[PDB]
Amino acid sequence: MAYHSFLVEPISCHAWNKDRTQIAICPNNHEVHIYEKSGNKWVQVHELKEHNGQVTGVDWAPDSNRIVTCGTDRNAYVWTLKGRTWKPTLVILRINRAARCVRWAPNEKKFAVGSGSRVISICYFEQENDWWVCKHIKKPIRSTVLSLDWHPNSVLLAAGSCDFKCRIFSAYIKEVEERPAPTPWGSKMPFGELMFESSSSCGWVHGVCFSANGSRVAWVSHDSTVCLADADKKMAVATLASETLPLLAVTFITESSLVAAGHDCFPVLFTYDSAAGKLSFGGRLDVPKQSSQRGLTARERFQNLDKKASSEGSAAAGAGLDSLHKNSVSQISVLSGGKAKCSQFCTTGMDGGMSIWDVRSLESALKDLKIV
Amino acid sequence: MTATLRPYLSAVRATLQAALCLENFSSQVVERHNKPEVEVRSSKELLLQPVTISRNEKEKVLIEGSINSVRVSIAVKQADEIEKILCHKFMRFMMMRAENFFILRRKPVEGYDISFLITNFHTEQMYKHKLVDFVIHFMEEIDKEISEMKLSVNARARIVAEEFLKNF
Amino acid sequence: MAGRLPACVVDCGTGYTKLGYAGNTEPQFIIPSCIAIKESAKVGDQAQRRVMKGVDDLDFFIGDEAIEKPTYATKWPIRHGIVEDWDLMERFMEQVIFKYLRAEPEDHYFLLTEPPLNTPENREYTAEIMFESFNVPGLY
Amino acid sequence: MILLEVNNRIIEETLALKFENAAAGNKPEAVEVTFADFDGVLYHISNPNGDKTKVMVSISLKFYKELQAHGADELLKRVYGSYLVNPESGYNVSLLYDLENLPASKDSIVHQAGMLKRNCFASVFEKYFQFQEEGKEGENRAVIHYRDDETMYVESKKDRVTVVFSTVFKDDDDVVIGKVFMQEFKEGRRASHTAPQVLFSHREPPLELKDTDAAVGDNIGYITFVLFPRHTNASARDNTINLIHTFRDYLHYHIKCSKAYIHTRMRAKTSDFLKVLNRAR
Amino acid sequence: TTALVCDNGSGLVKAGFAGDDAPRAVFPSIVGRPRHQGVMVGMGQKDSYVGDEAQSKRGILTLKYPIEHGIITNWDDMEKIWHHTFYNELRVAPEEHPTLLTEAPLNPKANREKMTQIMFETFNVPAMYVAIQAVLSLYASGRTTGIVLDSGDGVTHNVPIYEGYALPHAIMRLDLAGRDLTDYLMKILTERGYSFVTTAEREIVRDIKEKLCYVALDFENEMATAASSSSLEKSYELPDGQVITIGNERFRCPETLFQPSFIGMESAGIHETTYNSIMKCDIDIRKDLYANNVMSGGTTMYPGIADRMQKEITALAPSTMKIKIIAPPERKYSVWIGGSILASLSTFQQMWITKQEYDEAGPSIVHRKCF
Amino acid sequence: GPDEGEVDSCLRQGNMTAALQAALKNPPINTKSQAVKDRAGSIVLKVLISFKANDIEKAVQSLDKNGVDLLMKYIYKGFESPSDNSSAVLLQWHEKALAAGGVGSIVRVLTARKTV
Repeated sequence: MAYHSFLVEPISCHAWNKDRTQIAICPNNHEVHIYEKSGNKWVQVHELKEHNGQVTGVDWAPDSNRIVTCGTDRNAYVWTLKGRTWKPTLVILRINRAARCVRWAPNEKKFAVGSGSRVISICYFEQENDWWVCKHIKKPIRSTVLSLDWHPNSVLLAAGSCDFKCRIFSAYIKEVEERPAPTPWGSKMPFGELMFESSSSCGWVHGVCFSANGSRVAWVSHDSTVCLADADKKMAVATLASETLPLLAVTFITESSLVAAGHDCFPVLFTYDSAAGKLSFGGRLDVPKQSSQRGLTARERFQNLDKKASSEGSAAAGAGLDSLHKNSVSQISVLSGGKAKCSQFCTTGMDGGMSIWDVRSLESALKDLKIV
Repeated sequence: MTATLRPYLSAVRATLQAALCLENFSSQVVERHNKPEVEVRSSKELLLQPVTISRNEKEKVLIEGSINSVRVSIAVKQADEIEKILCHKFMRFMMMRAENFFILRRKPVEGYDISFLITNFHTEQMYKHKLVDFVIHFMEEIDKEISEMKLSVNARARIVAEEFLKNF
Repeated sequence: MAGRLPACVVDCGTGYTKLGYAGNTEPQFIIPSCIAIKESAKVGDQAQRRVMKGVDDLDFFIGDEAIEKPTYATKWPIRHGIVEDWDLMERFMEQVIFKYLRAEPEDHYFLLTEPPLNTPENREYTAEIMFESFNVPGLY
Repeated sequence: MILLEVNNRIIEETLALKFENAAAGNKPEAVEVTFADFDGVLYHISNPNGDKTKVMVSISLKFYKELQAHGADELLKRVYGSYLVNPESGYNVSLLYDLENLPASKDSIVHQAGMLKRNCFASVFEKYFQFQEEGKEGENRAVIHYRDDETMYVESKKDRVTVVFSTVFKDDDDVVIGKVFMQEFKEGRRASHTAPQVLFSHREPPLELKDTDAAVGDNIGYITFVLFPRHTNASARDNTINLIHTFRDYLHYHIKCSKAYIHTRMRAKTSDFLKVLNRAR
Repeated sequence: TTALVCDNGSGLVKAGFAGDDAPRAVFPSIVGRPRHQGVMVGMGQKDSYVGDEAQSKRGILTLKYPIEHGIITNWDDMEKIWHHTFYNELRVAPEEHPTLLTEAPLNPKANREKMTQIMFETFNVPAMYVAIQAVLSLYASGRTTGIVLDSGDGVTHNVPIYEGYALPHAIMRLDLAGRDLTDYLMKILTERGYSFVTTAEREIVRDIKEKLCYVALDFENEMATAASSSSLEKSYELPDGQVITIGNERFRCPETLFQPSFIGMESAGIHETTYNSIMKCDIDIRKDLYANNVMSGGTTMYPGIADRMQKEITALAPSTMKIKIIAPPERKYSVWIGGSILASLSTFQQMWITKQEYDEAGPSIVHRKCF
Repeated sequence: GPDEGEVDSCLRQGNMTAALQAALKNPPINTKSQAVKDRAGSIVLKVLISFKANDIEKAVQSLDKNGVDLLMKYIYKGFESPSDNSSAVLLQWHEKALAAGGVGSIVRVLTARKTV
């Protein structure tokens, strides 16, 4: 539908209040300002610096307005809007070097973590610490986390790892929780325990996503496998890999269809039923925000006496990609109507612009799944 | 035209489409200061395959890839001293100008004739696929320039009596 | 100690060069580091490229007498932001040695001079030249 | 510009200054000299006889032993034995310009005395001239080893005066020129419509002296040089001797002059690729 | 896949591969280089514009086709054009594929070394041999035996063959080409009163001529006719919007083949000059030869010349025997196609010098103490 | 591992499509010995050098996606080894294999844990 870069930030991540208004960002280096949806304009709203480890992910609990901040320092905190600014409120961990990603136990109980230090620093709040504290899954794990997904019952967890082996786990903490419901994958559910695995060490698992209720789960590696486990097919599994350029992201948008995106910058559809290994695509989804009438012959002349990239090609219509797809696209999300009835969706890029998109033109089908 | 060069470099650019991978991570057990990752590769499953690719029988490429940084090296049919040492008056001349373009694995590496050091930084620095659509093919054009120096140098052979005797 | 002939000094000054000969007691010479070439830029007619064949197309003179030369711009391979014409400094010194001094650098030995703040590349590319062009037996 | 003289820039100007000084009666400063030229020279100069009013040039070469064997001495006893002189030790011979050896017209000798190098060569070349003029084959060849990774001799025949050569090739990048461009001399003179015989020979010295195809299919230049009397007249002669007393030595210097030069093209070229390299953007 | 077959000669280049139906690599065997101060200096142009680009720019350029002691002498200007072939026509290396080269009769000594020096040290071919172009024509005809004319843009030759055994004393090589015509032809513009007449218009002269010229049917009838008519005069556009209307010259100057004598030149006229081949030939065959008269070239595509030269020749000849004169459609273009198709008789290769022979002695393996 | 006599039977019988499906049969993936792998690579490369350009696409269309992926592992296996201009015939094979598999067949060779 629509786009603009009000200023050209390398938007390395994005996050919000649940009304998708105040855009927080991972910036260049260690320098954040939050901007906001000024109608559809974008205008500065905050300056943040005191999580000094650049930025990585966050988990902005978006109702309660609690950005658990992460990155290359243990000055990692719930940033909360203190009315004045988003400002730190410390977490204690036993990770080292960094935190890449962080993840509320969905009922906001606590969060899960991905360390610069092989580990899940399972972190839990203490009023007594005035802050969080942690305990550690240094083993039976071997290496650390890039992506995270709690199963909806919120004490049950999935992750994508630099330990590769596509494993399902439990991480209950006695001093904040009680152990979860008999998980069909595996139901030994204390701290640090392993429910199930798919033998896939097949690339470092890079995206993890439950279906609309998590009855099945998808995965992808950055080595660009695309994969699943389904419990009701009796702990069944599936795997595939794409044709196209290597993955930035994937999400379910139902229990049977998913959106994927890679270094091709355009999104592509995926589709499925319940035929175990029958992973299937659905083709490219977007249409460009450009048309062929672009040009300015005077500057084309001036800078054909000078010669910087001065032999033309439609690669340049996407600053090298074509499709207006730039130096690169950098993220995707649904705006509204959700993983069932989406009304709008959006994407970020190295260009620093908001973009929002043509959804319901593709609404043109009914029902899913087949027990195969 | 040498038309299987089209299969050749279309398949290069199909590899450089399958595997335009290079993107960053810093640390998880050892320090954040991103390395010559292709040199310092400890272990396989995180990374791209090590590879080599003949054009014929003397000619081939090496490519080797950490998930974030890459080698290339490329091999040529030519083998006379009159092919080599003469163009190596240039490949001497070349290497300080590598310091003016920053991605050579700056030597005329044997078994091949050259090598390259490539990294994710570049993916964030300016542009997209016009880059590799330049690079991979520019790399042929700088070979076609050997034909340019060829008649040049052979005409320096045509300097010879064309001075000394032709003085009279 | 010698090749066939012993060492000598040139002090390679960034105004004037200075030198003398084996057995003397002075610099016999302290002299303009200068050379004159037409750079009046009307690059025209009968065109040709990519062919280093026998020439009718060079117009150049070196040393103190090159200061008199008209349209010939008497440049100076002294070091003064101009540095790059270490390219010409070879051909220049080849004149000096073989044609002003009228000497033989593969038979003598040598000592030559540099500033403290010197970078490597400009010397070291000339080292192939020192030992393949000038092919000296020894120098520093 | 690339030219030379047989008298030396270094010497003539300094000693004509010493003789401007001798005319003035001026007092010394400490000169001594040794250096080299083409043909393997050890030049020398000095304050000889210790005192305030003498200069001496001297010279030494190994193959003087092959040369004093020949009657070079008599022309030189004219041109330079006009002056009053004696050999120094370690040198073959020396010129004492005692400042009391200087004439009224002090300039007039300076050029001649400086040009002496080639003129000593010419003082013996005249014998092969005289052998050709007397109608004589094979006469009294001057086999000299001026060089030795090389060879030469001077000889005579009734029609034509002669020299012959050898020189060992070091690199094939040289040979690929050697066995080509002189065959566009030995078959190419229309635009240079003068030359005597010169036969560069990638393998072949002539037959009274060595014998032909004495190299590795191309790896030794047995060059040869033979004169039509449109040279062996008392004139066209001299021009040509001058070239020859430098030729291949001077040439193999010009090689490097031209080696250097290509880097103009290469500067341009390599700079061009530095331009071209941007265009990935 | 391939082995390399070319009209490497005069006129246009007219090359292709072995076995093709047509030459295809085609542009003038002449090239130009800017005659100018490049006043927009740094406008990104290389120092030459080549045949078709030479023509696209011919007001800009100096050009070469050297002394009539050959067709050319600094053949090392086709130096450039070797690359203009290899890349700018082809994008390939000769060094890959067995090569069919060609050269003329009677080339003075140095040719074949000086050539092969390049052809193997530089063009590095696997192996090669060099042809003479006459019978290439008969291959296309499917013949071996008769009299073959060449007149072209390099040269002329007149060639009796008998399944081989071609006559060293009655084959007649000659310097002549359409190349030469224009020096008389263009002096006429001051008769035309044109105060405006240059070097570069020679190509338009040649144009108008190639568009509208013919050789006069019985020239004094034509001269009386030009003295009494101007339907002769035919119109021709010129590049600013002009036309010129001209056309008695259009067959007047087309007499010079019978009259080299026009420049005071002591040469006989064409067929009379040519007859001497036959006069030196065997006498017995001169019956049978009436059916064996093979004629071709770009220079051969004019009107009126055919019947003229027949009757002209007939002024030399007896009657007595059955004529066939033999000059095909596209005879001008044809020769490369016959020589292309030879390579199908793979036997044609076996003659080949390889680069080894050329290396080992040198091309002293094959040059010109060799016959 | 593949069978030499089985492949030569199809190859000599003009069953080039069967020679291909046979030469791809039972790959040495599980063997850590490189020698047994290089025997299979020589079997396959002998078939690949033996084909006709026109016949390649008929044979490639007979393979399933796993056969095309395995074939890419073998084409890669070929390409490590310059000789006889093998890489030229291999480039023509690749063009068909790429047309059949798509670029995901390249990706999957670049992901493999063990291989031919």
